[PDB]
Amino acid sequence: KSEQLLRIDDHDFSMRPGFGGPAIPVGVDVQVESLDSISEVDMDFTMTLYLRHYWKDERLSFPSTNNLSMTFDGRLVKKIWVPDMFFVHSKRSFIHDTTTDNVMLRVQPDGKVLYSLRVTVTAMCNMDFSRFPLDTQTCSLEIESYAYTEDDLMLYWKKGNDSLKTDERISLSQFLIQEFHTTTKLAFYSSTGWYNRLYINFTLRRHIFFFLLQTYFPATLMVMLSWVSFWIDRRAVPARVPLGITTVLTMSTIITGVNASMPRVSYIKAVDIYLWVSFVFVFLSVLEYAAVNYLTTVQERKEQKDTHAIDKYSRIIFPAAYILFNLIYWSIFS
Amino acid sequence: KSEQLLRIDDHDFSMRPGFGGPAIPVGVDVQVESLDSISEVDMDFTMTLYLRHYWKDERLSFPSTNNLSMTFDGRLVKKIWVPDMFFVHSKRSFIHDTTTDNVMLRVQPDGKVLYSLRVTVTAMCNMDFSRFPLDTQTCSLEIESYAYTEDDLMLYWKKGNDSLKTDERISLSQFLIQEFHTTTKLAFYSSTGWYNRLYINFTLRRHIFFFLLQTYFPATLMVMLSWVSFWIDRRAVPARVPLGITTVLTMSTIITGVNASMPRVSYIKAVDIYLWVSFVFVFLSVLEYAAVNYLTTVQERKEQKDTHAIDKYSRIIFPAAYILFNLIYWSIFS
Amino acid sequence: KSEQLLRIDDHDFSMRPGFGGPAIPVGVDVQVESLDSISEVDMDFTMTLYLRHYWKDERLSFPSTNNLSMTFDGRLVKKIWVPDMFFVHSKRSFIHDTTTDNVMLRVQPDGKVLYSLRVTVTAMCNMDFSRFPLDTQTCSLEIESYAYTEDDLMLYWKKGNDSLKTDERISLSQFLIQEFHTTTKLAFYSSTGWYNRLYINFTLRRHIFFFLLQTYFPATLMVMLSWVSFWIDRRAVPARVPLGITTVLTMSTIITGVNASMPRVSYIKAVDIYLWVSFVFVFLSVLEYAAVNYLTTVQERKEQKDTHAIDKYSRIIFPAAYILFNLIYWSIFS
Amino acid sequence: KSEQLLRIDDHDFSMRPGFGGPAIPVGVDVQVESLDSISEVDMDFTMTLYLRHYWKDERLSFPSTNNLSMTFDGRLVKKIWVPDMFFVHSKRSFIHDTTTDNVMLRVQPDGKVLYSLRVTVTAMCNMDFSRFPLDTQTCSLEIESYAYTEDDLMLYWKKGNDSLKTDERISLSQFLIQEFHTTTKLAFYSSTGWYNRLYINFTLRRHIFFFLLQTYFPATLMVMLSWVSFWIDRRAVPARVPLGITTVLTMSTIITGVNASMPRVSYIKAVDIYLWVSFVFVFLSVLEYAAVNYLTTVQERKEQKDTHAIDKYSRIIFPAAYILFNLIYWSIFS
Amino acid sequence: KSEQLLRIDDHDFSMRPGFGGPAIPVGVDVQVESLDSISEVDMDFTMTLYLRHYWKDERLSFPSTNNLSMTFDGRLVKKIWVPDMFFVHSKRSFIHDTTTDNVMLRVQPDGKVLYSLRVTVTAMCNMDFSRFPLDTQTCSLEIESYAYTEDDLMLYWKKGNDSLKTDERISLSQFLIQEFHTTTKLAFYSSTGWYNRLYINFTLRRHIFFFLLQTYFPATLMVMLSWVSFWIDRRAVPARVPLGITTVLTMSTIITGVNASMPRVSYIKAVDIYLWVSFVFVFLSVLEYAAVNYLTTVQERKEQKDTHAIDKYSRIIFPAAYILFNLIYWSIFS
Ligand SMILES: *[C@@H]1O[C@H](CO)[C@@H](O)[C@H](O)[C@H]1NC(C)=O
Ligand SMILES: *[C@@H]1O[C@H](CO)[C@@H](O)[C@H](O)[C@H]1NC(C)=O
Ligand SMILES: *[C@@H]1O[C@H](CO)[C@@H](O)[C@H](O)[C@H]1NC(C)=O
Ligand SMILES: *[C@@H]1O[C@H](CO)[C@@H](O)[C@H](O)[C@H]1NC(C)=O
Ligand SMILES: *[C@@H]1O[C@H](CO)[C@@H](O)[C@H](O)[C@H]1NC(C)=O
Ligand SMILES: CCCCCCCC
Ligand SMILES: CCCCCCCC
Ligand SMILES: CCCCCCCC
Ligand SMILES: CCCCCCCC
Ligand SMILES: CCCCCCCC
Ligand SMILES: CCCCCCCC
Ligand SMILES: CCCCCCCC
Ligand SMILES: CCCCCCCC
Ligand SMILES: CCCCCCCC
Ligand SMILES: CCCCCCCC
Ligand SMILES: CCCCCCCC
Ligand SMILES: CCCCCCCC
Ligand SMILES: CCCCCCCC
Ligand SMILES: CCCCCCCC
Ligand SMILES: CCCCCCCC
Ligand SMILES: CCCCCCCC
Ligand SMILES: CCCCCCCC
Ligand SMILES: CCCCCCCC
Ligand SMILES: CCCCCCCC
Ligand SMILES: CCCCCCCC
Ligand SMILES: NCc1cc(=O)[nH]o1
Ligand SMILES: NCc1cc(=O)[nH]o1
Ligand SMILES: NCc1cc(=O)[nH]o1
Ligand SMILES: NCc1cc(=O)[nH]o1
Ligand SMILES: NCc1cc(=O)[nH]o1
Ligand SMILES: CCCCCC
Ligand SMILES: CCCCCC
Ligand SMILES: CCCCCC
Ligand SMILES: CCCCCC
Ligand SMILES: CCCCCC
Repeated sequence: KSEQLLRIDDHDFSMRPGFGGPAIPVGVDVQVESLDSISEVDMDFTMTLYLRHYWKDERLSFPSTNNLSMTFDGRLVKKIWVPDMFFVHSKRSFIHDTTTDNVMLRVQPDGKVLYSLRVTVTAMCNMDFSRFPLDTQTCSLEIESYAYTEDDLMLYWKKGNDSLKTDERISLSQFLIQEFHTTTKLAFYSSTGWYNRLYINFTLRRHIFFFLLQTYFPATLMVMLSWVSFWIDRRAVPARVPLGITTVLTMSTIITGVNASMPRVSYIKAVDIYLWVSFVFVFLSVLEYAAVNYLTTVQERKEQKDTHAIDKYSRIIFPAAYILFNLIYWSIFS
Repeated sequence: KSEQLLRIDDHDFSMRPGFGGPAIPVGVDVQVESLDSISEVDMDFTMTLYLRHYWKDERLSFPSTNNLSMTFDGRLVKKIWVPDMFFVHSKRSFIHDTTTDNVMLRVQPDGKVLYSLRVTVTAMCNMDFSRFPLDTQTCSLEIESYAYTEDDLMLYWKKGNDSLKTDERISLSQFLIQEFHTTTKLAFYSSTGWYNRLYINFTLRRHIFFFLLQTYFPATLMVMLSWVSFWIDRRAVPARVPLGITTVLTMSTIITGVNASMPRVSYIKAVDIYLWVSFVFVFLSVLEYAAVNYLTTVQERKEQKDTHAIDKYSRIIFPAAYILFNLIYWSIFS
Repeated sequence: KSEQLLRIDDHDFSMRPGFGGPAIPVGVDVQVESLDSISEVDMDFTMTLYLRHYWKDERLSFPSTNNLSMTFDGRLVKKIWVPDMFFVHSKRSFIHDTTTDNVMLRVQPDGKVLYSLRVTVTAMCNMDFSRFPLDTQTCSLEIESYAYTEDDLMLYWKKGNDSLKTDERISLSQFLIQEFHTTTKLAFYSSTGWYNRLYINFTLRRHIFFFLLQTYFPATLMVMLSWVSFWIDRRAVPARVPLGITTVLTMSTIITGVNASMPRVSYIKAVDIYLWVSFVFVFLSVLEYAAVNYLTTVQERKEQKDTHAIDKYSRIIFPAAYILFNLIYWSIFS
Repeated sequence: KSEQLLRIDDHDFSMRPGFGGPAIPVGVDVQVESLDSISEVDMDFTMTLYLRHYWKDERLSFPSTNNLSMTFDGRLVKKIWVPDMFFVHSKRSFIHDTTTDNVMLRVQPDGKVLYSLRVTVTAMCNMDFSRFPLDTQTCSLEIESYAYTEDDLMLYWKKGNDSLKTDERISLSQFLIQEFHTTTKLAFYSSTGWYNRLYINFTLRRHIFFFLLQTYFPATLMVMLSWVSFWIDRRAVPARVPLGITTVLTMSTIITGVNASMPRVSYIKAVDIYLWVSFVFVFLSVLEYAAVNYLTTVQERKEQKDTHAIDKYSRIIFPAAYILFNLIYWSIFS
Repeated sequence: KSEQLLRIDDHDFSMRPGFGGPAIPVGVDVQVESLDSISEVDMDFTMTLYLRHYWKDERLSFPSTNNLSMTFDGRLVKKIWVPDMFFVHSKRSFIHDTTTDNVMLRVQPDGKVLYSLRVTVTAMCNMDFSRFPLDTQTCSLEIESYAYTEDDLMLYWKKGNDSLKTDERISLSQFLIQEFHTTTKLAFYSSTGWYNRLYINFTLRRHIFFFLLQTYFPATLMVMLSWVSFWIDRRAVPARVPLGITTVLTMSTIITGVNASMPRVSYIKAVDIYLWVSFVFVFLSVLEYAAVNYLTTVQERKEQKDTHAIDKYSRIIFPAAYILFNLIYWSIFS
């Protein structure tokens, strides 16, 4: 019997190998299969990957005439001792079990053990949307032992930076993924001790042109369209008056639609400043003609008892101010 | 064997230590890892944390030549006696189990036991939105024993206020978190007895300027824009008439969008009063010109058979009334 | 050992106490902790509560020198016999298990047993929205034994109406809860027999003023605003014409927003009648001026080859009809 | 002991009764408790019901002096042999387990067995929305044995059509349920053999008047309102021009709202044809006046160098065409 | 006993048949039952199917006088050795278990075994929406062994292309399914070795006419309606001015509604180009009349101190440019 060549009943597998002595080293390899989703409101991402472990245990040695290793499944895991890695700062995770548990075990004749499993994990990631939609985000995934400190278990990447592999077809619907690399660091708990921690890092970016076309183009078009009133005859009140209020209504509807399209992040972003500055420009364009009309009526009544200079100066002042605002805005936000 | 140094089979672990005598004291430490989400419609929040227990049991003592403690996992938990803390007023909760159960056990040679586990819990919190968006909310998390009254188990914070730790990077997308502290209180059940309860408290706040810019600015702009009609010549009926109805339409669309953006809380809030008062002002601005036009037509027909005084008085009355309303409103709602 | 004082191995716990004889009485107490949510589309509600059982079993008696009772947990439940209550007309439910099963057992020396557990349940409730938003709903929760008929198990409230307790801070975001009381009734199954059933009843109400302000106010304002056209000079066609169509557009947008705000209940409610009657009034106000203008043009052309009487009669007829409709509507719907 | 009167250890319950001989007949009864929900996008429905089984097994006979039957629970199910019915074409299902498994067993002294359980199941149903909202749907639920063909197990309704019962208060929020009946049929699998299958059928209908009032009324009102322009003086260009474009805008907003209100079924339905035909009529009403105005201007310029006939003919042609379209449409779609 | 004819206790079922020798061949058959849903944001699909396995094991042979095979359930699976197939690139999956596990076993007297189970699986699929709504997508489902390489287990389709069957009533609400076929390929893992993989492929298509009618028709209608202004008298400023701004508002609302209706794919698609080109045309139509009016006013003022040529040329230039754009667009996008 396979479980009789291995002396399962003769050893206490509730304790780590080398109990009471130096720490046992464990090597780790990771292969990333896919990135499933990302949430901007809850600030988390989902990943599916393969996790592998490497260690040696003399209690699992068996006599053999050659180097043929045996293979087992998740049923033997509950009997032998195995590491207890967990994902730090994770929200939820599970191990796939169809059509059975995705667990394998390979034992060398001298006692070397390979332990692999397939897992999906959701982890948190703090994001800053102040520079939206020109922002860039960085995320990380962390692995650590739960029960054993550095004095009992030593955790490291088995092959350095070569221990990380990624699928050729990994992609996201609305982000660009790049710059995968791994690092290590020591963690401290005030009541427990010191622990080793591993990291996997990557970066995300957006598509700029889509957001530009969807947001900045209509606002600029409406602002430029509001300047048309400066060239219409001032005597045509029933034509000059409705144009401004209709432009205001159009801008308000555009802003409402843009707000409805974006995720519910409740603080000021870069796009809001541009939109509301455009709204203020459209607002001032309406008061200009009211002032002009009042002055014309007062002059006519006084006379009773040619282009106005305000239009002539507005035709020059408004585009220059808009260009200056655009220059400052695009110099600040790169 | 580790489970033979501990006399597992020689003791009845179905009863608490010191059964039939004084209550056994248990100490508790908590470390908060993250706040996951918050719901304003269901009135609850989600938290992930570490929970630790401290107690002594002579039945778990083992002989040793030094102070080296043993370490175990969740498999030994089902055999020995452990406390039964639960979260009061919680909706749902679970213990993480990837890649295995996040449970540890450390036993001192003299019988002192440390028991720790990692858990995510969702708890209810009553909220009042009468002062939205200038409201402030307070939340609490409660811990209590389920089966043992104060005559059998005594629960306390092990190190007073030093028993609570929070992560350095805890944050929320739309709230500001502050003022973490712990308290204690006694609870009474009419059919069961008295129990000790522990509390963890914190406060939440919003970003005022975002809501101000998104809501109060356009309404004030539209109200000020409606006053322009008071300065246009009364003889230009086809210019005076459409302006009011278009302003009414714009205000209605703005109110509809604002209502669609907010969560579905079905009672009156502070913002609604401001919005509907602005709507009423815009409404009255339309009836003013109708009265003026009717009076002018009646006068002209009588004569057949200069600014009107109503406009002159409106130009002064409307802004003063709006300023008085703003002063009263901002004095009441701080 | 505790499980040896109780003769667990000497008795067949697969059969109820007093098997083959009279029915065994069981008492029930309930404490309501919170109401979690309510769905108007799926017609269900969620509740969390404590459930307690009382019965006597001589097979669990143990010798003792005093009245000290023993305490156990969910592990002993799988060995002894326990009642099998279930929730009738429920959709889903579960028992909390963090950090362990929320189950307790207390056994008196003479054999009296107390059995308590904590559970969350979702139950259906038929609702009628014909009188929305002035409707009132009544809901109930039902408890019954699954396997044992009244000839084998007798179920009753232990202390009558005093067996129901409710939390002091139970509340809902959009409803008012009142009138908790309990009743009993007998149930019949054609293929199984008769069963006892228990009931918990309560009532729900809404906030009227919020819905009034959000719906009835703008429609009335628009209807009153449409009457302004009756006082404008009939010769100002470019002013009379756009007002009606703009009012129609505003009313249509308001109705669309109100429909989008309400839940998807696909049959006629009270508010829809009011909204569409207002729409019909606004519609007729437009045809009135078309008739007036056609008559004026015909008269002028005939003459070629002062207020119109229609306006004079409309100024009186329209408000009277609207007031009559309001009186009838508010007399029918209380 | 109850489990010793039944010779559990003396029989191999891994094989069906009468193994190697004729098929064993099994009777089935069903009682429907409620219909929980229905999805028009995923095309499925949810149901909760009671399922009962009837068969005889001599291996479960016990000696008794009378006809008193014994009662058991789900614990005995794992030892004795039971049928293996499953729901064909189902997406997900589960058995209720609060406060324990909803399973009962009753065994007669001669070996007759009754087996009942409570289950919730979600099943698919193909739907056709071409005639929306005047469509009618039919759904079915299927029961079949998984492992045993007709040569080993014979499945039938125990009492014919009397085996189906429905709750008195079953209802849906947006559908009308009627015509419950049962049928039987034989199923064939190319690689396994023949199987018996049972069916439960019902029909669903909608509320016509709600959809009529919400959709067809405003479109007809707008189409009739667009005809007003035919009676206004052609010389009033600033009154004739805006009316058409404002009607077009109103119709577009109504269509957008109606599309937003309906579920996301991505193919043409009956309502879309009506809406777009109305839109085309409103579109043509605008080109009519443009042609009239161009002809009038050309005539005036020629003369420089009374109602137009087009209006006179349009006043007759447009309503007749609309009535003909309505007659054809309502004759085709019943 | 059935489990005593099979020598369960006499064999070590932790190792594959023929351990230490040549690979054991396993045959696979699949029957597709239904396609449940498809997500365009998460890029995945859900499928329900039957999975069957074929292999021979001499350790399960039993003596029999005829060719009668025995039948078992999921309880025997935990004792005998079974293959360990899993779904590659899957997100989540489960095995149905109502009213019991959907697992069957049939063993021939000579040791041939049939193993079948029912499973639902969700798998990822990369999609490209650049040609929306004229895009075409291809999807695949993959099956592979987890623990055994090609040197230990050989996987193949049992009957070639005849091993795949599909239900007669499989359909989707918004897609057309076609072209089911199977393929095979070898997979390599750098740290584990080589594996055999199986594929199931199919194609999806959309309904073109629905999207055409919903999107392209109103934009073309609005563009054609904007050309009407070229035929109105230039002296009617209060009629020429509002038409353009109202058309702009209508186009903006249509674009906002279309964007709200589509799924949140954040990059440029084919429809957006058409919509924004139409918007630009409508925008230029407004500047044309502003230029014409300014020139007319300048000429009149100069004279103080007939159709304009711009209109005559625009009437020809605008439709020709629109037709050229349509030809190029529909030649590029087929
Ligand atoms: C791994 O490679 C990355 C590439 O950016 C580098 O930053 C990092 O320092 C490397 N780490 C090690 C341990 O070599
Ligand atoms: C803990 O500190 C908080 C800080 O606000 C204080 O309110 C509270 O009383 C302290 N509790 C104890 C037990 O010292
Ligand atoms: C309990 O009190 C309620 C209060 O409304 C009453 O209606 C009911 O009849 C009472 N029931 C009993 C059993 O006393
Ligand atoms: C059951 O009754 C229904 C009622 O419509 C009928 O159609 C059906 O044929 C009946 N079936 C049997 C088996 O009697
Ligand atoms: C199966 O049939 C498909 C039909 O398209 C074909 O492409 C494929 O090559 C065939 N495969 C085999 C193994 O015959
Ligand atoms: C791809 C379109 C880019 C448009 C940019 C507009 C910036 C104002
Ligand atoms: C944080 C600065 C915001 C400024 C917004 C100005 C809008 C007119
Ligand atoms: C609100 C517009 C008033 C314009 C007055 C201008 C006085 C110079
Ligand atoms: C913002 C333009 C102001 C122009 C003022 C001109 C005064 C003669
Ligand atoms: C950061 C913008 C604040 C705007 C406040 C407006 C109050 C009416
Ligand atoms: C609770 C007072 C609400 C007052 C609203 C007034 C709206 C005009
Ligand atoms: C509805 C407006 C009527 C105005 C009448 C004014 C009489 C002084
Ligand atoms: C609200 C302004 C009223 C002004 C009335 C003036 C009467 C001469
Ligand atoms: C609290 C505001 C009530 C408004 C009622 C309006 C009824 C037409
Ligand atoms: C059930 C009667 C509905 C009447 C609606 C009338 C809308 C004009
Ligand atoms: C559609 C309006 C027609 C008005 C005709 C009135 C004839 C008295
Ligand atoms: C609904 C008002 C009708 C008025 C008719 C007056 C006829 C002289
Ligand atoms: C209950 C209102 C029915 C309205 C039908 C309108 C059909 C055009
Ligand atoms: C399937 C025929 C659709 C016709 C739609 C016509 C819209 C003007
Ligand atoms: C686009 C409208 C043109 C009208 C021309 C009519 C020529 C008879
Ligand atoms: C659709 C109405 C056309 C009317 C044409 C009349 C030509 C004299
Ligand atoms: C079935 C209606 C097709 C409409 C196509 C319109 C293309 C501009
Ligand atoms: C990728 C080319 C997009 C061009 C869009 C032009 C919109 C006017
Ligand atoms: C913004 C429109 C200006 C038009 C000027 C035309 C000069 C030839
Ligand atoms: C896009 C049309 C331009 C027409 C220019 C005509 C100059 C005489
Ligand atoms: N390193 C994991 C861990 C367990 C614990 O109690 N504190 O940290
Ligand atoms: N203290 C927890 C608890 C259990 C119970 O039955 N009542 O309260
Ligand atoms: N009283 C519960 C029950 C079980 C059953 O089969 N019918 O009703
Ligand atoms: N009748 C159920 C079933 C099982 C199987 O493998 N094929 O169909
Ligand atoms: N072939 C499945 C698998 C397991 C593993 O560790 N790598 O790939
Ligand atoms: C906003 C422009 C006002 C001009 C006053 C001279
Ligand atoms: C609402 C203003 C009315 C003025 C009447 C004199
Ligand atoms: C709807 C009012 C019409 C009046 C006809 C005299
Ligand atoms: C659409 C109506 C056009 C009329 C041309 C004579
Ligand atoms: C956009 C058209 C402008 C014409 C200038 C001559």
